[PDB]
Amino acid sequence: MKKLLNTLYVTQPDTYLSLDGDNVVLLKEQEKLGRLPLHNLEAIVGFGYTGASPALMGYCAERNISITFLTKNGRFLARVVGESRGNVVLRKTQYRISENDQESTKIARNFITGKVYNSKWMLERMTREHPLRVNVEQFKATSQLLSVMMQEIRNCDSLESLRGWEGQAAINYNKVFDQMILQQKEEFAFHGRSRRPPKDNVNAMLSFAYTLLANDVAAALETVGLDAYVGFMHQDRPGRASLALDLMEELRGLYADRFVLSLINRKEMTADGFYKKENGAVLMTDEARKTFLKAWQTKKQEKITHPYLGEKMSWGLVPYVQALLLARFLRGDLDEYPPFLWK
Amino acid sequence: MKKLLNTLYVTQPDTYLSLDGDNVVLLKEQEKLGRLPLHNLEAIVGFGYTGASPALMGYCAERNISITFLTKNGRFLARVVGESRGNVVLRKTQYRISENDQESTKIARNFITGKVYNSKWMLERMTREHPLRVNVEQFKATSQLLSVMMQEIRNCDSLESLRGWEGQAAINYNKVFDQMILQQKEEFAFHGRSRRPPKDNVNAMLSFAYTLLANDVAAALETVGLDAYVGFMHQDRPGRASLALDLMEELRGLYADRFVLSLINRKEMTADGFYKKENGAVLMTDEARKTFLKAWQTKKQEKITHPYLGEKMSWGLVPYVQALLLARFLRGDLDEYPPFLW
Amino acid sequence: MKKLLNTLYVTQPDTYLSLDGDNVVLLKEQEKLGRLPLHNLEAIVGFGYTGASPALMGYCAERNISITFLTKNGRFLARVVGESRGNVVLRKTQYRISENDQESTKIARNFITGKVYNSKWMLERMTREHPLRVNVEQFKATSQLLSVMMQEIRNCDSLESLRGWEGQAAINYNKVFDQMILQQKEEFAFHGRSRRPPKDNVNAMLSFAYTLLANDVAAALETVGLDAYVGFMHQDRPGRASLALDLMEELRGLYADRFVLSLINRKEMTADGFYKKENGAVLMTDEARKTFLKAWQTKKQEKITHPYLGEKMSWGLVPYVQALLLARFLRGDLDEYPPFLWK
Amino acid sequence: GAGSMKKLLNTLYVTQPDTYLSLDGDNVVLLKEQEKLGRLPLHNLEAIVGFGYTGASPALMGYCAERNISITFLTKNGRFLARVVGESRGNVVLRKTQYRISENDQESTKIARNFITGKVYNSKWMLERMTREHPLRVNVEQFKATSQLLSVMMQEIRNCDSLESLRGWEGQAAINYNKVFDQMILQQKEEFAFHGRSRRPPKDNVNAMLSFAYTLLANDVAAALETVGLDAYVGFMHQDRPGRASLALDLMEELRGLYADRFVLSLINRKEMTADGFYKKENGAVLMTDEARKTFLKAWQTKKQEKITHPYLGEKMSWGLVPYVQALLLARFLRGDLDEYPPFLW
Amino acid sequence: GAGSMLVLITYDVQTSSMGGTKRLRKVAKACQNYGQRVQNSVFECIVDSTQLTSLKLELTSLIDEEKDSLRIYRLGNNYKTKVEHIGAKPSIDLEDPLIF
Amino acid sequence: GSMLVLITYDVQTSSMGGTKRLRKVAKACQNYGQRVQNSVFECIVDSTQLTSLKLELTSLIDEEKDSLRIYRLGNNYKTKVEHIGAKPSIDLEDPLIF
Amino acid sequence: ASNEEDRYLMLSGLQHFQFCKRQWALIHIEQQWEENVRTIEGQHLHKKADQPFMKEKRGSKLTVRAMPIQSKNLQISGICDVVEFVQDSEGIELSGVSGSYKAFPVEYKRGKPKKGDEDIVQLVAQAMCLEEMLVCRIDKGYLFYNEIKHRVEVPITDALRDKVVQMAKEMHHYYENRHTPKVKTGPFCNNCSLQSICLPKLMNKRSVKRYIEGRLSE
DNA sequence: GGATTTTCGCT
DNA sequence: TTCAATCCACGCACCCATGAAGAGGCGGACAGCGAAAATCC
DNA sequence: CGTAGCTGAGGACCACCAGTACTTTTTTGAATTTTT
DNA sequence: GTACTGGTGGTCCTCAGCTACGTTTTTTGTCGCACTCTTCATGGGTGCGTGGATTGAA
Ligand SMILES: [Mn+2]
Repeated sequence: MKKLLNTLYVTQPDTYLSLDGDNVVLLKEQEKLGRLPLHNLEAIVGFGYTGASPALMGYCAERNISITFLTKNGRFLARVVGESRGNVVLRKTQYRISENDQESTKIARNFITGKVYNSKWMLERMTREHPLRVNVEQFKATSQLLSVMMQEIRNCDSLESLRGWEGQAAINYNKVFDQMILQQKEEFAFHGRSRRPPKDNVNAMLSFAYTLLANDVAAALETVGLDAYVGFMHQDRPGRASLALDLMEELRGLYADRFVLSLINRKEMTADGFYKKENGAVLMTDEARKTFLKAWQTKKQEKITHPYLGEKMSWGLVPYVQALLLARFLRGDLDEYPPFLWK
Repeated sequence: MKKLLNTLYVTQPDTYLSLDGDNVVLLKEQEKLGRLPLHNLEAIVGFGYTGASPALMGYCAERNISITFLTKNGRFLARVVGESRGNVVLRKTQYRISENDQESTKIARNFITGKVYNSKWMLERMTREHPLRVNVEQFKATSQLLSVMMQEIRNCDSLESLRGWEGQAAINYNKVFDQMILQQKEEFAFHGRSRRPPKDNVNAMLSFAYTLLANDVAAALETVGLDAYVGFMHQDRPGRASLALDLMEELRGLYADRFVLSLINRKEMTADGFYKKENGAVLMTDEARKTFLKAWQTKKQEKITHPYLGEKMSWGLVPYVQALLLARFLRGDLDEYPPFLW
Repeated sequence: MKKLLNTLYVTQPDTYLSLDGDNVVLLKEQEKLGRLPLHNLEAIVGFGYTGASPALMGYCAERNISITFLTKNGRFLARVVGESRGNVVLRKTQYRISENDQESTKIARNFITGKVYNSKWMLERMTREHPLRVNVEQFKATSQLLSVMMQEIRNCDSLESLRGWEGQAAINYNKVFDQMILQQKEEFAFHGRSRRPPKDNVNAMLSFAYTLLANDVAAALETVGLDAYVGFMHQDRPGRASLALDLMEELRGLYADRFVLSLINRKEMTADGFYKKENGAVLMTDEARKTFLKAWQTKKQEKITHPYLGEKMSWGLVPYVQALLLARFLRGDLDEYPPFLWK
Repeated sequence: GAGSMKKLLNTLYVTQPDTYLSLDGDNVVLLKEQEKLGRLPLHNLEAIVGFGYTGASPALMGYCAERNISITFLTKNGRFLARVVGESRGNVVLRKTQYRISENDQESTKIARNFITGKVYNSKWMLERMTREHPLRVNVEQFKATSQLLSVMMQEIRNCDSLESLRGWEGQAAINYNKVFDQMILQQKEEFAFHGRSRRPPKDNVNAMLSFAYTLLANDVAAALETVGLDAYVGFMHQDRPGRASLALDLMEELRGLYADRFVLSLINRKEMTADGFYKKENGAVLMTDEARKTFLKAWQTKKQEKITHPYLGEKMSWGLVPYVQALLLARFLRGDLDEYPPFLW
Repeated sequence: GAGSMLVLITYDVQTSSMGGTKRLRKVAKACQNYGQRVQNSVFECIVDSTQLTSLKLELTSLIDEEKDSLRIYRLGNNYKTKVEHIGAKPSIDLEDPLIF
Repeated sequence: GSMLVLITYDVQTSSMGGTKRLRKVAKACQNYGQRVQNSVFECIVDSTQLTSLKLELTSLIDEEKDSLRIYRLGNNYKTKVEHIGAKPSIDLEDPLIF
Repeated sequence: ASNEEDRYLMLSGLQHFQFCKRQWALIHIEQQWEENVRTIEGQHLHKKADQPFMKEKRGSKLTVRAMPIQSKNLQISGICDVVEFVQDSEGIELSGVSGSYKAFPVEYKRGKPKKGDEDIVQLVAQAMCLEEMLVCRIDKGYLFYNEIKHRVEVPITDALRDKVVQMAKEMHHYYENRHTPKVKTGPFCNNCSLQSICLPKLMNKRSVKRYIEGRLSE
């Protein structure tokens, strides 16, 4: 719960946060489930329909601690704090760096380096896992291509180049990607892609996964103090959470497509739940989406290890913590922002 | 527009605020004290140890209703703040206008101009109704010298200058404040605006009102989408939460000092309504607090006419409009901020 | 049930009434109880909560017969008429006669002669009935005086003279009245008349009787259309029914004083039912008042004969029939007003 | 409202046959073989009109008589079959004054003068209102000639002395006004052409509406006059035929022209009624129709709520009160607070 | 006044104590006299000022205090444009032709 | 603005599915306004919120079975609302001190 | 002489006759009546606060209500609403009760005290009635005002006695010629209850003989 | 053949 | 010789349907990406 | 803990059903610190 | 026929308690730019009481 990052991540539902002396007590239906100190904490994030003992609220407000309250899954409910601390300077720095282009180019190249690393290693593991019926040398050649592209992105200096190399990578990815899935390959795959109302079932279910990750990343930004609607690589525009999209593109790897292949394989999803209305639209059936959301929650419960921090956690905390490091970049404690990087 | 909405005060300790649909209900060990619909509230203020249901905080934060927690003597604690709702260009403009001393000193010019105008004109008004009690001459004296400072403030280009002039308006008015009272002078310990944060009689009311105003103006500004308690005008020093009240410094002197003085002069508060601790702190009785809050709401309800267009407007809208105009200036439609001048 | 002088009174309560062919039919819960021809009727008077039948209402209102609905105790409720309403020439005749001395004195003579005859005959009858407890000489002397007085009043022509004779007759009867009571003289003693704030027991009782009788007679007049507020002997003033007081002189004695003396002598009540007042006034108790009303109602069902026409009828119809005759005097074949000369 | 004379309470027309008007406390209830059809509070009524066979309980009539709520019974065509009349009240001054005055022929003339003066003024002013707004229609000069004729006659009527003379002049005015009353069928076909008077059977149209209007106006004038305190069956004019609402006829002689037949002409000219509604039996004169009756009564009760300004009293009052206030302005002349009774001179 | 207002009455008596059925019946009878009912435990009625004063006086003398509730609403004169009906509980209107 | 309107409802709860309708209508009509009496609510609303409430409430009910009346007073209700009994209700313009 | 006692006039008529001077005329000659809100209030208080058949023998004072009174010098009948007997040595005994006391009459109205006559007049008459029955010395009188819930005492002087005697004589004279008079309406005479028949505008307006010939010229 | 231009599905 | 109620225009006090601003999101018209696939030279 | 569904156990509202009844004084009562 | 008092039963409303969950979000190149939604403020009616000119008397 209490990560090395100075936040509290109470996620279990129905856990009453309360106050004993100078420490927080997590009550689990009227017995002392947990006890934590408050001497080195900086912010508290609370999931679940719960409460806080007003004594804890009063003790947190004075000594520069913000109490953020969200629901179980995630949809920024509210924030409690006195004279606001740690938002004005952070947001002003965000806007100042948004004005200039050199730092924006640096951050965007960092993000793209992370994405290409993730995809290349994903292909490496995919060809290692099942070396029976797969084009191993083709995937190796693509791996060398993306290694050179990773070096070039690390050698980038301007935006235009960035957007361009982005487009390129994207086409290449679609191309190779069709040949990746193992089971049910003869079902309903993709030869075409739409960033708009989709055709093919796989593209639509990617769209749904993207929307879920969208809501998650938006809440991830909102819980720390940064904006939503001005981005670094994506240009500013009214109504579009550009920073959200930038982080989406950074994390569109393991967290989205691996879930796609897992749902498609293992015969956990069938073709009876997918439909078609005159334009390729895949109207998700209610049972299909119920199973999808249950599987998403189950996956979120899966334990992994952070590549950078090293601390064991859930999948559901992977975005927020990652986004939180972004804050520690804008506060001057970090030199860069590696999501998945060697350095 | 936004006709002034009500406000809910809770004092009795160990209650609980809970949500049901669109109603806020007060419980205390499952005893429903009452339920109020939330579509005609503007803010909620609580004393003592009162808790809220996280669904309620989410609802209020989403729908522009401000929750505030207080303790005994209005010692501010735990404001409820929501999220970023959009209009990003307005924030862009406001963030660019800061850290540039030209526009900053223009806005400081207008703010302190409004403050000085209100103080001087209120003093002249008070010497105009009843001249027998005090010395008109000296009062008139102070007037012209403040008028003098007015010309200076208009011929200003640097922020570092105005702070110094602040001290003048902070030392050329206190000498009048002690003579502001008429009745009950001997009972009410009246050492003027000589103040002490740890409380030394009389200023209990001062602090109470200060904090009260601070909350109203903060909510009124956040409704439009900007934060100015430490912004372009006021110093970068943390913990000096006054610029939000500096938007209403123009009013801080008017609407709080005037209220305290009217209560004192109208003999409506008796010296038995206060007490002092063993160590020396000063507190207010519960009945006196209820009387103060009733008077504050009744005054805030009274209806006046705004100088700008004259559409008949109410007092609680005085902060809100001052926020709204500050938007229209940052959109570039006007030339400079027109402050509130009475 | 009974038809007297071309009028029809239905005195028994709770008997519906309807039309059949060209005849009136009485009913009592689907039981044929009476059939009467309507060829030669002049009015209909009801006493029950009947309601009549709309067929008969239309029939009579078309054939110039008005209907009057009362309550079983004689109070006036409503009068259904068409164009005629009947009493126009009669009321005009009353109003014309009300402003001349000759005719008014004639009618006053008709009233007073009946009054004195009734008083004298009652005195002589009581002398005859009871020998031992009577000063026979006083009563016989007053009887001779009253006979001469009646013969004199028969030949009066001026209002003041008739008023004086009425006063003298009243004085004679009053100075005779006290010894009429033959039981419970301890507190029941008559020694004068004080109508306003009545004093000392029995006086109040007498007053009450008069009121009831007056009201009864009042309703009687309204049955035929005589204007109850414009008198003949008594002069008209607003708020008082002068003609009722004129009429109820002849019926005052035999029908009120006899009733009161019967109540007193038969020990029908005791003085414990009269409460006290500080100035000497006397009032009645609710229980005593209700007993008085019940006794009056029961006496109203006594069956006697009619001295002038001979039909055997109840006491309760005496004020109406007489009143009817009064009307037949104003416009009819009556030679002179017939008083209630009852031995 | 200043004088605030009264308030124009509503009125109940029951048309469905075989009902029964019962009373429950202060409520009038319409029963029909124990089935309840409705109930109305009786403080919100003025008169209750019944059609066909509708019986009334004695308690109901006894309650309605004492509060000046009138009850009327009609068979099919507004006949005078039966009304309700209550007791007499103790206000002998007015009744004595009225009877004594009616015993004097000179005062009879001094009142009939004002009655007929108001009547002829009503006729003339309404004729001129009709002429000046319908240019292209009838001889725009025959109407005018009748107008100065009536202006001539009126001043002479003002100066009459005996009842026979006033009756003669009233008859002259009546014929000389019917001569042009025969001329208004402006916006309807020939079936609404007046061709004289028939008394008992409404053998034609127009009569079948004028009869209804006259009955519904008489039953209002009588109620108002019996409310004010007077007796309504002795008159200042007419031959005193026994048992007829003579004073009601006298007081209606003024608002008949401007309040009933003007209404029928307005109803016809607006084409609110169609000749298909009426019908006829083997002889059957002319009988209206149930929907036709409903339309007549709806238009009547709708017009009875127009607000005017009264000429003499100078107040803004509703149309339906006019037959009341006039009567009130009448029974006070009797106490001598005025000089002579001001008739309605709309 | 003489404005013929359309006043609304809401009564709430308690029948769980000694003052039960008698009070409820008497209040119902004394309130139904001056107007019709539109819903169970509510009343509307057209009234002048004097009748309204008599009615309010009678009810404030009839019910027992500290145990009941009684509310009177005065819409005014121009009432025909304020009453709004949605359901299927028709009520007669006494300012209309009113033909049966 | 700031109309003090009155809402009364009579829902037939014993025909086929009444209880659900009654519960939903009660909660919906308590969302806006305040409780005064059994089957009598009062609310302090503007025109737009009242229209939205009517649109939301006309669908939860089922017509031809129940009844729902809406009355409106104006801006100066303090002269109009009068109370005699023992069911006090707050007026949402007071100082509101608890 | 019952007819002499019959021709008495109700005391409230004498109270009214110190007013619009037609209210009495309308109410006692033409037999008409209406009801305003204030009439309802006054009637209700009079009914509720008065019940006969009861007495309060406290000892400090004896209060009796609804006591009929009949004064012959003024030919006035009425019902006194409050009579208070108070212990005294020089007072006259009351019939039917041992001891001696002094009698004070009290009548209680509804409304603020009136600056002019009206009430006081009626109160004086009260005393005279008792003067003709208990024949003693009544030189005091209390009025109980309800809108303020207090008492005011007014001494009785012989000037008021002459005033009320002459007033009663004229008020009794008006029956001989049943002639309702007129007086200036003023603005006070609005809250009259008899206004629906009183018709103030009909008293100070031009004669009809002008209007009816004027609009007749055309 | 070779600039090159268009065609063409992704940021 | 000034007068003494009367209508009569007359203003005045709010209400209401509706028609025009800020925040908002919508598709189009150029930006682009690199291949390719010729397109042509 | 807020949002829905589900029962239950009561206090309110009203429509009927049935049983023993049915007439009373006279005088009182408001008004420009608002009265449509 | 009504007005008044008992009793019976069927039908409306609100709290209490138990059971299972809680929320279901079909893209995102940039640039002005013609469109839409939502929400605040006015030139028409519609009264509703009132001083200003008009003359027949004293
Ligand atoms: Mn009294």
